[PDB]
Amino acid sequence: IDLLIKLARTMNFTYEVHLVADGKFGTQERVNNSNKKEWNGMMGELLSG
Amino acid sequence: LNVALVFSGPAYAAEAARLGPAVAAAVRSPGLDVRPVALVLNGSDPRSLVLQLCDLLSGLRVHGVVFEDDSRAPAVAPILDFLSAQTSLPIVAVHGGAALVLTPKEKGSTFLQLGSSTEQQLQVIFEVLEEYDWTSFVAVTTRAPGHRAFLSYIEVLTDGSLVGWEHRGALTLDPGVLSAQLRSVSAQIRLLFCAREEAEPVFRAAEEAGLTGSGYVWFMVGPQLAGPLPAGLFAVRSAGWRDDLARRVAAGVAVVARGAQALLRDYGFLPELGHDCRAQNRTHRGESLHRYFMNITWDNRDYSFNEDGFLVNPSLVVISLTRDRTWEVVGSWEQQTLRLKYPLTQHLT
Amino acid sequence: KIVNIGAVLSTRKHEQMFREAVNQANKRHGSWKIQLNATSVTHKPNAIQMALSVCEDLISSQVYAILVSHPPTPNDHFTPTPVSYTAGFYRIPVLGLTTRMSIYSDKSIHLSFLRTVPPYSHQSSVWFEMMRVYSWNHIILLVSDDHEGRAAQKRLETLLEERESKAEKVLQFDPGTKNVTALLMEAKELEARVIILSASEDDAATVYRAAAMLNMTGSGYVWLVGEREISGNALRYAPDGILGLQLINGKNESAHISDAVGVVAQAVHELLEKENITDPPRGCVGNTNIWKTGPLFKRVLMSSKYADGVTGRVEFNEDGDRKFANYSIMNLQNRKLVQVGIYNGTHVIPNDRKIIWPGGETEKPRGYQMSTRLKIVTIHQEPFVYV
Ligand SMILES: *[C@@H]1O[C@H](CO)[C@@H](O)[C@H](O)[C@H]1NC(C)=O
Ligand SMILES: *[C@@H]1O[C@H](CO)[C@@H](O)[C@H](O)[C@H]1NC(C)=O
Repeated sequence: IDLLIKLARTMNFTYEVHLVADGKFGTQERVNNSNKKEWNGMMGELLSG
Repeated sequence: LNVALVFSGPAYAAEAARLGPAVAAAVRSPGLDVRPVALVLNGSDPRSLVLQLCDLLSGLRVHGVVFEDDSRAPAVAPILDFLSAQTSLPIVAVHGGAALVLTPKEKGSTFLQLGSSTEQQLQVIFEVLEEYDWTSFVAVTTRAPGHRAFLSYIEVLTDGSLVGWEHRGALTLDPGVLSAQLRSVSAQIRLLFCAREEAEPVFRAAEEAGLTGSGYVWFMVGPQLAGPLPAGLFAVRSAGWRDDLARRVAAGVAVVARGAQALLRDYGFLPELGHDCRAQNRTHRGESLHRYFMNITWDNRDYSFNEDGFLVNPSLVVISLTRDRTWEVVGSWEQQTLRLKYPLTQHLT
Repeated sequence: KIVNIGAVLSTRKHEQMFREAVNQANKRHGSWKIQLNATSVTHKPNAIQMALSVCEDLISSQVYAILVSHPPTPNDHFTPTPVSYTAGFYRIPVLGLTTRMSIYSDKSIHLSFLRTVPPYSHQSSVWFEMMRVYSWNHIILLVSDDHEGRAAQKRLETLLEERESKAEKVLQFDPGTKNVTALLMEAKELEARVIILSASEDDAATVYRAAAMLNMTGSGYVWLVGEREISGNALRYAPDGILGLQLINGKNESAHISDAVGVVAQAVHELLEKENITDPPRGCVGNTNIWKTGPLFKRVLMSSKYADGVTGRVEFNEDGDRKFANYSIMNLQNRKLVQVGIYNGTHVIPNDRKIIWPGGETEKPRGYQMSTRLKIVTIHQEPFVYV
């Protein structure tokens, strides 16, 4: 977070943080659906929107 | 209820009347009365098909029609689907020519099918493949009418497991020299997806290449019903030939009868809008039977037809082929197990 | 000797020019064996004979092919359906005229089919070059959920993966639109300013009115609009800067009639083969046989040029693709629609008179907006991010 402040000042972007819904970094999983297009964790929300 | 049973082919002329009383005796459910009418179609000509069906649909006011056959003529299935669109009367087929796979379902139609989806049959193959432990294999498909490789991409989604599987894709074969391309084969386990009508020249091209003996096995799985070919052949049947096809007439009339029996007990009414072919020149009125078949239990088995309208868990059958041009069925298939017969110079122990 | 053809249309005046054309196109072939007859028939809107008249008269005449045209009746994928099943039942090739529907594009249901007019599905490529030639990026699309809708997307992404210029959002709505405002709310904060709408003509009226009080049809809003959603009630209540396509050969078939007769006349020259030339089955009374030389001459049908007629770019491709066609991009100015330019295999932008955009700005509104507000995710990891 101490790094994030330095970036925000240099470039003028504001922000609001919020932690991850479920505490997992992110991988690909599929048991009853398409093998790809299944990103959970941080890799999910960044891709979703 | 004025239920109708029809047949195509003069061979069913004698059994059309015989199955009449059998349907009444076999089907016995509370609150429902069965009134079958025996019919025989005059061949498979188009204009009689609409004339005979609609005139019976108008003169006799049939309430639901079930058709069955043993031929190899799937042409009339969409047409039967086509006329049923403007009447909202559900139609269910049993087996034979006009009962193969169909997709998609036409708008405003309830043409139920007693068939097996291509993906479901392919899934059964891999269960057989692991039992015999044939890890290295390649499938072969050709450019054939009414074919799409999209339904064959279920294999790419599968095969991700702790045992691992190998593939080489497939090589297309033109209808019209074929030995110059089919040589790109490495494993005896080969899966075929092509038209049955043009398969015979395809078999001849492969047979002259030495891919006929027990060293190289052949798979014949798909809408290629047959009940010069090599030895060691396997196919999927879904009890098409067995399971008393002379008795299924009582089975097919039963499931549709339960549809109105359940609808009446869920919504008491008599919505006979489709009493006449040309009662109203419009296609905006529907009696909404597509919302049914969520729970169909009979013969200690589930017959819940999906949106696609095929048996979700049918009694698929694996069959073999004796070298002496003899058809045979090996092993058996059930819900989720594969109880099968025969489970277990360069071949040394 | 004599070859019969199917010429079902919806106008008794059109069938007159067939007789003189066949009595003219015969001399083009040289009349080695050309004694062809028109043999036209008129269809009826009623649904009883549409399953009967298909083989009541046509197959009794020993026809080799049939021509079907869209009647001026306000219907789609309705009239060319009966011929699709009947012709395929006998494996008879069937070609459509002004058949502008996307469901006539799969060979599974219609084994044999053709058309000399491209359908609405293929105009998606024309959108790509326009946004490419205008240096547009970060685009979104609003599509209904139906047969066209699935066919709407699937063509679009294939042309974008080479450059990986993926659309920002592909949000879609149901065809049964009724007071949809939440969906349009989502496509507001994403900083696109460019939207591609490809719904039906009725659906445009709802969204146009729904977007009216949302004030999202002002400046900084470029819209890409297909042909079907310009006319009708879509003409009313539309934004000013609507850009919409067209097709010059559309709504007419007289030039198509000459091309249709000529191309099948060319088939006769390559009917002279040592292979069997067996005639199609005769009579609808009863048949269990099909005539197998159909696909034999099919491969040559798309291997033809047939210069002139319609702009002289007649090629054909699988399932009536109709590779070459002029579109003639047009535009809305105030209320009177105008023209900006034409198009072919590669776009042409003559800029006939001018171009306008919502708000009347005389400058291309660059569709983009820098997002000076963005979120950050984080996980609880002890030495780096406490909680
Ligand atoms: C960021 O914005 C402030 C005021 O809005 C401005 O003074 C500053 O120069 C901007 N940052 C840079 C790097 O110019
Ligand atoms: C129209 O066709 C020509 C000839 O192929 C080609 O240059 C382009 O597709 C179009 N013309 C222009 C100037 O873009």
